[PDB]
Amino acid sequence: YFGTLTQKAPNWYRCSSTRAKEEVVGHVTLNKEHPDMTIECVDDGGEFLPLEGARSSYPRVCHIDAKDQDDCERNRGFLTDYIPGAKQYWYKIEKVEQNGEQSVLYKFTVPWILLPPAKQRYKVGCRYPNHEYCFVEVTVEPTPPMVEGKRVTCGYSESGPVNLEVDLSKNANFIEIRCGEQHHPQPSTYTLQYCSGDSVDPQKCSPQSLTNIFYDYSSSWWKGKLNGPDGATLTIPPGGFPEEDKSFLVGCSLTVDGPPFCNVKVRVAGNPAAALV
Repeated sequence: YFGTLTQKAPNWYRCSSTRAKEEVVGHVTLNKEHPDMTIECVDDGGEFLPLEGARSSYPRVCHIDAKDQDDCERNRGFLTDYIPGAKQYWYKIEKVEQNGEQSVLYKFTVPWILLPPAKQRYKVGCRYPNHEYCFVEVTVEPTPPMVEGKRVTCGYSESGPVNLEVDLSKNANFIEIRCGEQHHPQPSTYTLQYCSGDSVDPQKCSPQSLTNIFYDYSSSWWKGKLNGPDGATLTIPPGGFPEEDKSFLVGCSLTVDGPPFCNVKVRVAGNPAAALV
Protein backbone atom coordinates (compact mmCIF):
# COMPACT_ATOMS: atom_id res chain seq x y z
CA TYR A 1 0.00 0.00 0.00
CA PHE A 2 3.00 2.31 -0.45
CA GLY A 3 2.37 5.54 -2.24
CA THR A 4 5.19 7.27 -4.03
CA LEU A 5 7.11 9.83 -1.98
CA THR A 6 9.51 12.38 -3.39
CA GLN A 7 11.40 15.21 -1.76
CA LYS A 8 11.00 18.69 -3.24
CA ALA A 9 13.16 20.51 -0.71
CA PRO A 10 14.50 20.08 2.81
CA ASN A 11 11.38 19.48 4.92
CA TRP A 12 9.11 19.38 1.82
CA TYR A 13 7.68 16.07 0.65
CA ARG A 14 5.20 15.02 -2.05
CA CYS A 15 3.07 11.85 -1.90
CA SER A 16 0.96 10.31 -4.64
CA SER A 17 -1.19 7.19 -4.77
CA THR A 18 0.99 5.71 -7.52
CA ARG A 19 1.82 2.33 -5.98
CA ALA A 20 5.55 2.17 -5.24
CA LYS A 21 7.40 -1.12 -4.87
CA GLU A 22 9.27 -0.23 -1.70
CA GLU A 23 8.39 2.00 1.18
CA VAL A 24 10.07 5.40 1.06
CA VAL A 25 9.71 7.56 4.19
CA GLY A 26 10.25 11.33 4.49
CA HIS A 27 12.39 12.88 7.23
CA VAL A 28 11.68 16.35 8.60
CA THR A 29 13.70 18.16 11.29
CA LEU A 30 12.06 21.18 12.92
CA ASN A 31 14.21 23.65 14.82
CA LYS A 32 14.64 27.40 15.19
CA GLU A 33 16.44 27.81 11.87
CA HIS A 34 14.02 25.47 10.09
CA PRO A 35 10.74 25.88 11.95
CA ASP A 36 8.48 24.70 9.08
CA MET A 37 7.67 21.71 6.93
CA THR A 38 5.37 21.03 3.98
CA ILE A 39 3.39 17.85 3.30
CA GLU A 40 2.03 17.71 -0.25
CA CYS A 41 -0.65 15.13 -1.00
CA VAL A 42 -1.49 14.52 -4.64
CA ASP A 43 -5.18 14.20 -5.43
CA ASP A 44 -5.49 11.46 -8.04
CA GLY A 45 -9.28 11.61 -7.88
CA GLY A 46 -5.40 14.28 -1.10
CA GLU A 47 -5.71 13.89 2.65
CA PHE A 48 -3.22 14.55 5.43
CA LEU A 49 -2.44 11.46 7.51
CA PRO A 50 -3.99 11.05 10.00
CA LEU A 51 -7.25 12.04 8.38
CA GLU A 52 -8.53 15.37 9.80
CA GLY A 53 -5.31 15.77 11.81
CA ALA A 54 -4.38 19.16 10.35
CA ARG A 55 -7.94 20.55 10.51
CA SER A 56 -9.11 19.58 14.00
CA SER A 57 -9.01 21.89 17.04
CA TYR A 58 -7.01 19.15 18.78
CA PRO A 59 -4.41 18.41 16.10
CA ARG A 60 -3.57 14.74 15.64
CA VAL A 61 -0.52 12.78 14.47
CA CYS A 62 0.75 9.20 13.95
CA HIS A 63 2.85 7.46 16.55
CA ILE A 64 6.40 7.26 15.26
CA ASP A 65 6.15 3.43 15.00
CA ALA A 66 2.83 3.30 13.08
CA LYS A 67 3.01 0.48 10.57
CA ASP A 68 0.56 1.85 7.99
CA GLN A 69 -2.50 4.10 7.48
CA ASP A 70 -4.87 2.11 9.68
CA ASP A 71 -2.30 1.54 12.42
CA CYS A 72 -1.69 5.27 12.44
CA GLU A 73 -5.29 6.37 12.46
CA ARG A 74 -6.71 3.81 14.88
CA ASN A 75 -3.97 4.89 17.31
CA ARG A 76 -3.79 8.59 16.38
CA GLY A 77 -2.01 10.67 19.02
CA PHE A 78 -2.30 14.32 20.04
CA LEU A 79 0.16 16.87 18.66
CA THR A 80 0.14 18.66 22.04
CA ASP A 81 1.60 15.55 23.72
CA TYR A 82 4.69 16.24 21.58
CA ILE A 83 4.61 20.05 21.43
CA PRO A 84 2.73 21.69 24.28
CA GLY A 85 0.57 24.57 23.13
CA ALA A 86 0.33 23.36 19.53
CA LYS A 87 -2.70 24.82 17.74
CA GLN A 88 -4.49 23.94 14.52
CA TYR A 89 -3.55 27.30 13.02
CA TRP A 90 0.11 26.25 13.07
CA TYR A 91 -1.02 24.56 9.86
CA LYS A 92 -1.73 26.52 6.67
CA ILE A 93 -3.56 24.56 4.03
CA GLU A 94 -3.57 25.27 0.28
CA LYS A 95 -5.00 23.61 -2.80
CA VAL A 96 -2.71 23.71 -5.83
CA GLU A 97 -3.47 22.85 -9.46
CA GLN A 98 -0.62 22.27 -11.89
CA ASN A 99 -0.71 20.83 -15.41
CA GLY A 100 -3.75 18.68 -14.62
CA GLU A 101 -2.49 17.54 -11.21
CA GLN A 102 -4.34 18.59 -8.07
CA SER A 103 -2.53 18.48 -4.74
CA VAL A 104 -3.09 19.75 -1.21
CA LEU A 105 -0.26 21.48 0.66
CA TYR A 106 -0.09 21.35 4.44
CA LYS A 107 2.52 23.78 5.73
CA PHE A 108 3.27 23.39 9.45
CA THR A 109 5.19 26.05 11.41
CA VAL A 110 6.30 25.86 15.04
CA PRO A 111 6.81 29.22 16.77
CA TRP A 112 10.44 28.74 17.74
CA ILE A 113 10.00 29.83 21.38
CA LEU A 114 7.54 26.92 21.79
CA LEU A 115 9.94 24.16 20.76
CA PRO A 116 9.73 21.50 23.52
CA PRO A 117 12.45 20.97 26.15
CA ALA A 118 13.18 17.43 24.90
CA LYS A 119 13.49 16.06 21.37
CA GLN A 120 10.22 14.58 20.06
CA ARG A 121 9.38 12.32 17.15
CA TYR A 122 6.04 11.62 15.48
CA LYS A 123 4.95 11.21 11.91
CA VAL A 124 2.35 12.47 9.54
CA GLY A 125 1.97 12.03 5.82
CA CYS A 126 -0.67 11.41 3.17
CA ARG A 127 -3.45 8.86 3.04
CA TYR A 128 -6.08 7.66 0.55
CA PRO A 129 -9.45 5.86 0.82
CA ASN A 130 -7.94 2.64 -0.58
CA HIS A 131 -5.50 2.64 2.38
CA GLU A 132 -2.49 3.87 0.43
CA TYR A 133 -0.12 6.08 2.37
CA CYS A 134 3.22 7.82 2.63
CA PHE A 135 4.91 8.54 5.97
CA VAL A 136 6.90 11.68 6.77
CA GLU A 137 8.68 11.36 10.09
CA VAL A 138 8.97 14.60 12.07
CA THR A 139 11.78 15.27 14.52
CA VAL A 140 11.10 18.27 16.75
CA GLU A 141 14.33 19.61 18.20
CA PRO A 142 14.34 21.10 21.66
CA THR A 143 14.63 24.61 23.08
CA PRO A 144 18.11 24.81 24.61
CA PRO A 145 18.35 24.80 28.39
CA MET A 146 19.00 28.34 29.52
CA VAL A 147 19.14 30.76 32.40
CA GLU A 148 17.81 34.16 31.36
CA GLY A 149 17.85 36.54 34.27
CA LYS A 150 16.17 34.55 37.02
CA ARG A 151 14.21 32.23 34.70
CA VAL A 152 15.67 28.74 34.49
CA THR A 153 14.40 26.65 31.56
CA CYS A 154 15.45 23.05 31.94
CA GLY A 155 16.16 20.75 29.03
CA TYR A 156 16.91 17.07 28.52
CA SER A 157 19.58 15.17 26.59
CA GLU A 158 20.26 11.47 26.26
CA SER A 159 24.00 12.30 26.15
CA GLY A 160 24.09 13.32 29.81
CA PRO A 161 22.50 15.40 32.55
CA VAL A 162 21.92 19.10 31.97
CA ASN A 163 23.41 21.26 34.72
CA LEU A 164 22.25 24.85 35.26
CA GLU A 165 23.21 27.30 38.01
CA VAL A 166 21.20 30.32 39.14
CA ASP A 167 21.47 32.90 41.96
CA LEU A 168 19.22 33.95 44.84
CA SER A 169 20.00 36.88 47.17
CA LYS A 170 18.19 39.30 49.49
CA ASN A 171 17.87 41.95 46.78
CA ALA A 172 17.30 39.48 43.89
CA ASN A 173 15.06 37.10 45.81
CA PHE A 174 13.12 35.03 43.34
CA ILE A 175 13.81 32.45 40.68
CA GLU A 176 11.55 30.63 38.27
CA ILE A 177 12.27 27.04 37.19
CA ARG A 178 10.50 25.28 34.32
CA CYS A 179 10.57 21.49 33.84
CA GLY A 180 7.93 21.60 31.15
CA GLU A 181 4.39 20.29 31.19
CA GLN A 182 5.56 16.98 29.67
CA HIS A 183 8.00 16.29 32.51
CA HIS A 184 8.41 15.94 36.25
CA PRO A 185 9.97 17.52 39.38
CA GLN A 186 12.94 16.14 41.31
CA PRO A 187 12.77 15.57 44.16
CA SER A 188 9.01 15.14 44.00
CA THR A 189 9.05 16.73 47.46
CA TYR A 190 10.87 19.85 46.24
CA THR A 191 8.69 22.30 48.19
CA LEU A 192 10.13 20.74 51.38
CA GLN A 193 13.37 19.02 50.35
CA TYR A 194 16.43 19.50 48.16
CA CYS A 195 19.08 17.09 46.89
CA SER A 196 22.21 17.10 49.05
CA GLY A 197 23.87 14.68 46.62
CA ASP A 198 25.42 15.61 43.26
CA SER A 199 22.40 14.84 41.09
CA VAL A 200 18.60 15.09 41.27
CA ASP A 201 18.56 11.45 40.13
CA PRO A 202 16.40 9.75 42.80
CA GLN A 203 19.17 7.16 43.28
CA LYS A 204 21.69 9.93 44.07
CA CYS A 205 19.57 12.82 45.34
CA SER A 206 19.85 12.18 49.09
CA PRO A 207 16.89 14.44 49.93
CA GLN A 208 17.30 16.74 52.94
CA SER A 209 15.18 19.49 54.50
CA LEU A 210 15.23 22.99 52.98
CA THR A 211 15.48 24.25 56.56
CA ASN A 212 19.18 23.50 56.01
CA ILE A 213 19.24 26.34 53.48
CA PHE A 214 16.78 29.01 54.58
CA TYR A 215 15.70 30.62 57.81
CA ASP A 216 11.98 30.37 58.77
CA TYR A 217 11.51 28.20 55.70
CA SER A 218 7.99 27.52 54.41
CA SER A 219 6.74 25.49 51.47
CA SER A 220 4.49 28.50 50.81
CA TRP A 221 7.48 30.29 49.31
CA TRP A 222 6.96 28.23 46.12
CA LYS A 223 4.21 29.24 43.67
CA GLY A 224 3.29 27.24 40.62
CA LYS A 225 4.31 23.71 39.77
CA LEU A 226 7.71 22.86 38.32
CA ASN A 227 5.89 21.06 35.49
CA GLY A 228 3.16 23.68 35.18
CA PRO A 229 2.87 26.05 32.21
CA ASP A 230 4.92 28.83 33.85
CA GLY A 231 7.06 26.55 35.99
CA ALA A 232 7.46 27.22 39.70
CA THR A 233 8.62 30.44 41.33
CA LEU A 234 10.57 30.42 44.57
CA THR A 235 10.51 33.74 46.42
CA ILE A 236 12.63 34.26 49.52
CA PRO A 237 11.59 36.87 52.09
CA PRO A 238 14.57 38.97 53.16
CA GLY A 239 14.82 37.40 56.62
CA GLY A 240 14.90 33.99 54.98
CA PHE A 241 18.49 34.42 53.85
CA PRO A 242 21.13 32.91 56.10
CA GLU A 243 24.45 34.54 56.99
CA GLU A 244 26.49 32.15 54.84
CA ASP A 245 26.55 31.54 51.07
CA LYS A 246 24.82 28.21 50.45
CA SER A 247 23.58 26.12 47.57
CA PHE A 248 20.98 23.44 46.92
CA LEU A 249 19.98 21.15 44.06
CA VAL A 250 16.46 20.90 42.63
CA GLY A 251 15.46 19.99 39.09
CA CYS A 252 13.59 17.80 36.65
CA SER A 253 13.29 14.31 35.22
CA LEU A 254 12.07 13.34 31.73
CA THR A 255 9.71 10.73 33.17
CA VAL A 256 8.28 10.56 36.69
CA ASP A 257 11.42 8.80 38.04
CA GLY A 258 13.77 8.48 35.11
CA PRO A 259 16.38 10.19 32.95
CA PRO A 260 17.40 12.36 31.31
CA PHE A 261 17.82 14.68 34.29
CA CYS A 262 18.20 18.43 34.59
CA ASN A 263 20.05 19.63 37.69
CA VAL A 264 19.49 23.20 38.88
CA LYS A 265 22.06 24.40 41.42
CA VAL A 266 20.59 27.36 43.25
CA ARG A 267 23.35 29.53 44.77
CA VAL A 268 22.04 31.39 47.82
CA ALA A 269 23.98 34.50 48.87
CA GLY A 270 24.66 35.04 52.54
CA ASN A 271 23.13 38.14 54.14
CA PRO A 272 24.77 40.55 54.91
CA ALA A 273 27.08 40.71 51.93
CA ALA A 274 30.68 41.28 53.04
CA ALA A 275 30.62 44.98 52.12
CA LEU A 276 27.74 45.53 54.56
CA VAL A 277 28.88 43.59 57.65
